[PDB]
Amino acid sequence: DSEAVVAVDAVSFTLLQDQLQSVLDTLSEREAGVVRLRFGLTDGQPRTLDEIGQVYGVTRERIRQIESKTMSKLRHPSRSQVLRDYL
Amino acid sequence: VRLTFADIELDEETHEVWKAGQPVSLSPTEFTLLRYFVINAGTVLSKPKILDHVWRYDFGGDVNVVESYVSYLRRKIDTGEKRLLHTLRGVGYVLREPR
Amino acid sequence: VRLTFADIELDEETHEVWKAGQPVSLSPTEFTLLRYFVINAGTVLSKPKILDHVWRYDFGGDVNVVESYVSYLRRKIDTGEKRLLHTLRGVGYVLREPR
Amino acid sequence: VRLTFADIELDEETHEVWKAGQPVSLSPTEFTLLRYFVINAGTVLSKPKILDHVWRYDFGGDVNVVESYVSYLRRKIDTGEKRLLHTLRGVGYVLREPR
Repeated sequence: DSEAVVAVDAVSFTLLQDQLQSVLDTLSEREAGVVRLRFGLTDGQPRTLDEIGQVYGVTRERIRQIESKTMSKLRHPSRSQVLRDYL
Repeated sequence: VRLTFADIELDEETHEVWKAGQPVSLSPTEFTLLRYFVINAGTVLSKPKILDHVWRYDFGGDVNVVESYVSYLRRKIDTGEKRLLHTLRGVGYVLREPR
Repeated sequence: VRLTFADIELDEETHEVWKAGQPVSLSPTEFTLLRYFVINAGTVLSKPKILDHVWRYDFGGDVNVVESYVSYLRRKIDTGEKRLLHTLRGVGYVLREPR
Repeated sequence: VRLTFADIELDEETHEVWKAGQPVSLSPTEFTLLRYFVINAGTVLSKPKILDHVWRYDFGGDVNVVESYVSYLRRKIDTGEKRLLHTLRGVGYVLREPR
């Protein structure tokens, strides 16, 4: 059964969800929220630059810069090593 | 590290594309679209696939923008009406070599 | 330990330049910009990464500062309108040999 | 083993200094500073490393001491406003000759 749930990747996925939540919490609240609504983690829809700008009162260019900085600092060795095994 | 196929030679590091060996400039979105095409030479990529990867994930527009980009790339690199950038109706576009 | 790019000569040991036969002066920030450009010569640098590598990590200012700095470079290194140091809209800055 | 630059001369044995052969009496602190810049001529030197090396690591207060130093040397060894010990703001000082 191809579509059947394997019952182990589900546990891996929920633990990955918890670990990603914790990792996002380690960062600043502003950057964590920017990433969350940019990649659609709270809800299904990944919001757009205009949407995050209009909900955070920040220029779209500044939001792009802070998103890039957040991504670069989230590529940091310890976080990357922690998340590596989940792949 | 260059990505090449037949007459197309794309160097990401220097960010240039060669079609028989002369400079030619492309708009970025078209450039990354060509990069996606060349990295998957001989394998057809679906329209939602291309929209989700080469365009942004939350693209709320209509599809034919990808067909306009493909037409741009074709008239840029594929001069004749027999092309190396093949199209399969309902499945998408691909960069193979004609047989 | 020296730094060269065609007609561009940079020594970081005592912080001096020569262009086509005439040493010139320059600001420290734009000098570091030029140093980054010449060590990463032939490779495209994105403005996010450019700022993260040359300026403060916590720089909360705008982005037009890098445009002003590169303009200050251009009015000192290349007189001609055709440009040794080139710009790619949406991808960043690069240093090339004019073609 | 006696060390010179251009015409300024220094002995590491008798600790006498010559401004192009002219007498001068110099305090020991900026004496060691000057001896430093002669021993690493060909390199620009900045206050972090100045107060790190030629001043004790315990000194964690004021920073303008080296500026006052270079001020006394400026008034002492060079009569002209254009000084051989050029200053690059933010990166410290260097010891050259006018081009």
